[PDB]
Amino acid sequence: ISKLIAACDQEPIHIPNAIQPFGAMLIVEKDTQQIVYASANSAEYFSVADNTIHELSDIKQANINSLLPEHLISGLASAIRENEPIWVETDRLSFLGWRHENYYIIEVERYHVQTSNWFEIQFQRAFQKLRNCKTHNDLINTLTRLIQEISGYDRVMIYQFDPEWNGRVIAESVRQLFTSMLNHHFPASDIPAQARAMYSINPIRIIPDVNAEPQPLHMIHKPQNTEAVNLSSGVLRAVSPLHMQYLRNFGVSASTSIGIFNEDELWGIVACHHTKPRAIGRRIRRLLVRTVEFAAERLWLIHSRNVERYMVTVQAAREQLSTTADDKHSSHEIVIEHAADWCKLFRCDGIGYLRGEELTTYGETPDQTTINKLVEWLEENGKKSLFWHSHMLKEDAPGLLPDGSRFAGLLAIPLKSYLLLFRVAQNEVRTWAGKPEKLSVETSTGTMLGPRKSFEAWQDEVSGKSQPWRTAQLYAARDIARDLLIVADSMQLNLLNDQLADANENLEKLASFDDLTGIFNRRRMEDRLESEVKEAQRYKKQFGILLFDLDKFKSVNDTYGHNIGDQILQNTCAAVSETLRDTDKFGRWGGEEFLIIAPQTGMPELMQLGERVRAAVEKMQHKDLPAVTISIGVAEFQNDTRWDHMIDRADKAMYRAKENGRNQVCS
Amino acid sequence: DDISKLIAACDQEPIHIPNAIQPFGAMLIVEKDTQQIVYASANSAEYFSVADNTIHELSDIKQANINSLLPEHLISGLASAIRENEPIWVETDRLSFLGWRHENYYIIEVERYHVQTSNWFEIQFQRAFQKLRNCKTHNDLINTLTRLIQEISGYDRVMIYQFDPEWNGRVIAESVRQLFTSMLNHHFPASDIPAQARAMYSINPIRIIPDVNAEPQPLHMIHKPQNTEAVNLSSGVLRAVSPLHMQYLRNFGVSASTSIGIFNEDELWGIVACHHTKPRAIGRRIRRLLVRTVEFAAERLWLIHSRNVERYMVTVQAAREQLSHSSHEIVIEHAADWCKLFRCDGIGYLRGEELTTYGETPDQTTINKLVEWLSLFWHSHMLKEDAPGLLPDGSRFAGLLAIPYLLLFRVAQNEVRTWAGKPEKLSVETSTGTMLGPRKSFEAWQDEVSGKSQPWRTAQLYAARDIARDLLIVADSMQLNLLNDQLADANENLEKLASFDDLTGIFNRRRMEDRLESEVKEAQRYKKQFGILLFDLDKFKSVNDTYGHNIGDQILQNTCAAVSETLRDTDKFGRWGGEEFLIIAPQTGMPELMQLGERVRAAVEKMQHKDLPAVTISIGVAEFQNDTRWDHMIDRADKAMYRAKENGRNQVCS
Ligand SMILES: *C/C=C1/C(=C/c2[nH]c(/C=C3[NH+]=C(/C=C4\NC(=O)C(C=C)=C4C)C(C)=C\3CCC(=O)O)c(CCC(=O)O)c2C)NC(=O)[C@H]1C
Ligand SMILES: *C/C=C1/C(=C/c2[nH]c(/C=C3[NH+]=C(/C=C4\NC(=O)C(C=C)=C4C)C(C)=C\3CCC(=O)O)c(CCC(=O)O)c2C)NC(=O)[C@H]1C
Ligand SMILES: Nc1nc2c(ncn2[C@@H]2O[C@H](COP(=O)(O)OP(=O)(O)OP(=O)(O)O)[C@@H](O)[C@H]2O)c(=O)[nH]1
Ligand SMILES: Nc1nc2c(ncn2[C@@H]2O[C@H](COP(=O)(O)OP(=O)(O)OP(=O)(O)O)[C@@H](O)[C@H]2O)c(=O)[nH]1
Ligand SMILES: [Cl-]
Ligand SMILES: [Cl-]
Ligand SMILES: [Mg+2]
Ligand SMILES: [Mg+2]
Repeated sequence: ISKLIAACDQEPIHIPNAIQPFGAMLIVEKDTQQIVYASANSAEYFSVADNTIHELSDIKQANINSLLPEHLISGLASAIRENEPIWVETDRLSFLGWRHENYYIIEVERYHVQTSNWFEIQFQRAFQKLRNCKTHNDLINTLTRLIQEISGYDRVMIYQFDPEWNGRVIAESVRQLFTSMLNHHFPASDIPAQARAMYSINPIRIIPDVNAEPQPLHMIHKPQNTEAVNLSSGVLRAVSPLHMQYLRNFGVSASTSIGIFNEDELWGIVACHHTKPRAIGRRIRRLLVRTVEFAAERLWLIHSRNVERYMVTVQAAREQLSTTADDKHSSHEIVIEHAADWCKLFRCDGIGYLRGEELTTYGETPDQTTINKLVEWLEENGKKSLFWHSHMLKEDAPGLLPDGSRFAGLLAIPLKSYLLLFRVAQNEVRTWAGKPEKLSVETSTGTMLGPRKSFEAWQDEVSGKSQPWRTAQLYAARDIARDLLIVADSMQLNLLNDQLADANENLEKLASFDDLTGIFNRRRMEDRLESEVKEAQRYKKQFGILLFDLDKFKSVNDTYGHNIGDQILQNTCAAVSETLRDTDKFGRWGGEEFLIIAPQTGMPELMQLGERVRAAVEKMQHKDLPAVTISIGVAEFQNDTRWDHMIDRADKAMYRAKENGRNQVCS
Repeated sequence: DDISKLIAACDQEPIHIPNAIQPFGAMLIVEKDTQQIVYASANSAEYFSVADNTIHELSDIKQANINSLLPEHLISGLASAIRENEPIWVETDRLSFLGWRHENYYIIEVERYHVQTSNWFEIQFQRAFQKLRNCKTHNDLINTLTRLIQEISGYDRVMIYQFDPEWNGRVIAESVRQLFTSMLNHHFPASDIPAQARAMYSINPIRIIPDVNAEPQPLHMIHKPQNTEAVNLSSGVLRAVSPLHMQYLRNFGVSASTSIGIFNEDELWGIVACHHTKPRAIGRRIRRLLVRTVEFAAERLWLIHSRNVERYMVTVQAAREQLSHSSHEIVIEHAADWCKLFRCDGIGYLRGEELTTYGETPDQTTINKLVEWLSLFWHSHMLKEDAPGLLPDGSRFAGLLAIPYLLLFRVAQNEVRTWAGKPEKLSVETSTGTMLGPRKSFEAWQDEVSGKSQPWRTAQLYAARDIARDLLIVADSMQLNLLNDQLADANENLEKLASFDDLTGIFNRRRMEDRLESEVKEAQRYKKQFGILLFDLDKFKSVNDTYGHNIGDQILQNTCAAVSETLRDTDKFGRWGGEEFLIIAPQTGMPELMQLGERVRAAVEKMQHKDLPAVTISIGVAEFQNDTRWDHMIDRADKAMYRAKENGRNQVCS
């Protein structure tokens, strides 16, 4: 069927070599100055200008300077730019002429001087009423009422195009005979691209009678070129018979349409229908078009304002995000508090926020698993786009949602994880003015799609689509998302200061204490002993060291076990630690041997301390554990150079204790 | 003070009720319920004599009937109209009537008219709309508007006059045909158009003065009215002009003028002012042409402005995109673009104690006085007035935008304004009292404004907020990276401490115990083969006592480095206690285990002395023989090692 629809582009509507009979036309060669073509009814129009003209053939012996007003000839001689029509009227005739390539085209219509202030009053009323429209709907509806009152046509409709060139009636004024066509959808094939390009050449098209026989152009003088002359810039250009039969099927006897332009883009048309033939003069034409231009600018102003108003609204919501942010709320608390507002702001059914492994959801959302399938596919899709968005997910990302999913729209903002905005598919029921009909029709250009027969309402539905994401919403969603990224970063700065604090604290704990025992490791004993020697050498202080070791401990390991032995080491440190004085430092020196540094202690008290420790390890509680004894060497600071000599004395003393029976204390 | 009172007195004159009209028409005032004519302009008789033969003098209108003076269509229209101040236009062959309802009255203006037939107006409408539609920038629109208004109106001088927020004005466009002096970019004072005068444009968008020297015609009473309060004439075109404004135009060198209000919705944005050097009337149709043109051009200009905003937001989005290096690196890299984006001379970014500056800025200390002295943003275009004593005395800065810091600075622009005439304090006696008179000279006089900058457009505030928060994200990312680094090192050091001997660098005893237990479990599940090597340093105490602990520790480190080169990659090497070390050898039978023990024993033997004593180790060896606990293996290997030391040290034993 696609080939039939595409075939419409064969018919050359700019060169039909015929006109509608509500006027007449001449075609003049610029250099030759001769009339080379004239419409078949030229005689009944120019006989007003020249009495001699009775038949068409008389125009062959006629001169243009007898048929055209001096102002029109002067105007054509003067114009440099092409296709800029000149309007010159006389007492009984209204002339419209322009230059095109090597030809001058001149249309003539019957004209009656009508004097009134009607047009000016209507223009003032139209501008005042359009100026008072402040919303989209008001403008288009006021436009339809104004066009109906000005033109008198029984049905006026604003017909907006889709990006695919299909259309919808978005405003309508309908009287007693016509049926209402509001919100009905029409297919692209109704207006081929060639036909749409006409409005850019002449903004108004007029068909005063669908059944009026077209008047062909007859040759009069042999042109130099002979190729058909382009008639696009005028108003008399004959209508394709396909579109006439189209209008008949629509129940329309006469129509007029005006293109709606946004700069150079064709945004829609004002379509007017009547149940009987209906001519409109040049002044009512100019009124209609001037009105439509003003209304159009007004509508673009409303559109460009609602963009700025929406921006202000987004700024307001983002301002609300940071009123909660100072109160130290989490980002998940913020999403739950404001997500209902965002759904209105973004015209979406649901929101999901993912940061790390945690997920916050509001409204209609896929499951956490499906959300993660989405996120991962978003990463592996790898688009560098600041956001990713689709109103038909099943087509853009197949196999991604579950079987039967209702979601169609997704807007995803990547952060450093993701912000997701979900839109349920809206199952819009569309009412078309007639089914699409595969009807072939042969024409002088070839075979093409024929005009449909029925215009009665027919509904169809489109599934798997949502509303499209307007660009203003993409930027708002991204900015909201980044306002969340700022919240999370601060909370994580607090968390990371906490965790780094704990890490450094535990690191300090491990830098100074043996893991199994809990007392000071060997490096810390080495440090304390060296500084104790330095102090004792400067100020002649008195201190001693106790270097003890566990007796036959291998027998404990092999007879009992390593676990029992380790509890014995812990028991021995627990028993020794309560014995010690507050100034003394106690540490694990190597393996099973331990060190005690006793400052401010002379030799008798030092030996006594060794006795308290040795007796302390004996009495400590077994709790079903083997009996254990320690052997203590003892040394005192005797004007030593290095602490190594002191540990040497204590070590020799301790091994001397081992030989005299493993329980004694020796120095 | 003295002149402020004079200017304020201008608002005393009730210009809506002058009880007189300009003489380019005539006016009747009729009571609705009484149906009688109660007021008639003093020249009414030369107009209504067209309708009625009997009317020769003004006094005759008292015995006339309205239904003899007015067209039937105008009477029907007035009877039908409910809305007030909505004029009706009804014309005949010789007269053009404009009448409206106001409270209990009908007001009717009549002007001389003759039917002209042409397509000229329609062609002018088309050409004007096409030319305005082709304007895509602000300047193009206003200049095209000035050319169109001058060509349509024929006035010798046309100018677009834009108002300030304080009601002063400036000429922003001009088209001159004659020997007028140009008034482009000249400033005019508010008193030139009092508020009462500006409010007129909201009732009738066009004001017409066809002759500044035309004698005004007062209204004469005709039938005794019921109310007697002066009737409001604002909706029409015949309302007489204040003689102060007539004298103003004379001093301005203007014989006739026409002005059209320019409306942005309901706000008066400016006027189209037209002047002629000779008297000049314009018919109703040229009036309607001028006004429709001005409204169309106005809508077009508001659309151009709304698109520049939408476009500037696209620009801001582009710069923010380019933003997404340190945050200070980004500020230095991108601040030149931001100065264009924000129309500012300088930027300062403060983060903690560190300050990055670009362009014209105060010093760090003054910036700190600013921060300390300091809503989502705070902004002012007159710093000297809004925050005295804050800057140095001679400081050139006048504009400040502060985003919580991000600082945007605007140098004071010493804008020289050219005014049309010196200020002139002249008193003038008036029916309301004494008020300011129009100045006599309009010649150029200059003044200068210091201590002010451009005002901060709303779009720039929001842009500054968005840029600032995009920078905060950068700094947060950099500092999150730094803190993740510091936490990484802190946690990894914990591994090194919980797993390795500090002095040696190999595994501590806890990790060796764990590995031994898991190796035993593996061997018990899968019937694998592994063994342990437990060695000790010989006569090491002699090293400590003869040499030192520092030498002893370097010997332990040397010995671990020498042993570690011997081991295979699967083997684990750790410090068991003191000088006793352990090797875990998986996938190793007893002979290969003994061989490895020999390689280790020889490794410690030959290693480098470096002026240090020679060292030997004695190694015990054990093999996994279906043991229950690893203690049994360490026990066997320990006994073997003890057998090696007594039978002569530096040996391998199993
Ligand atoms: C294969 C060719 C096809 C075709 C040709 C065709 N159609 C036109 C002109 C028009 N069609 C219009 C369509 C509508 N009128 C409405 O009122 C609505 C909806 C409410 C629609 C969709 C309109 C508006 C025009 C312009 C003329 C007019 O004002 O009616 C042309 C151009 C004819 C001409 O004037 O040169 C052509 C060639 N139409 C098809 O359906 C197929 C068969
Ligand atoms: C104490 C009262 C004062 C006063 C009164 C006054 N002025 C007007 C009318 C107008 N003044 C206008 C000013 C300008 N015309 C220009 O062409 C320019 C420059 C581009 C300026 C500033 C305009 C435009 C009007 C409107 C009438 C007109 O178009 O000429 C009125 C109102 C008069 C009336 O409409 O009845 C009044 C009461 N002017 C002062 O200077 C002081 C003395
Ligand atoms: N369970 C356990 N055993 C350890 C620990 N540190 C060292 N050992 C054991 O200590 C033993 C070496 O201690 P030695 O002093 O040489 O031998 P001993 O049995 O105490 O003999 P004498 O001191 O001469 O009475 C080895 O078998 C090590 O396994 C430890 O933290 N836990
Ligand atoms: N410098 C230093 N010495 C240590 C360290 N750990 C243990 N020691 C020394 O180890 C020595 C005791 O080791 P032993 O095995 O009992 O004595 P030995 O001389 O090696 O005996 P044999 O092995 O039979 O030759 C003490 O002098 C401790 O100071 C350490 O980290 N650094
Ligand atoms: Cl036309
Ligand atoms: Cl008027
Ligand atoms: Mg021991
Ligand atoms: Mg040893």
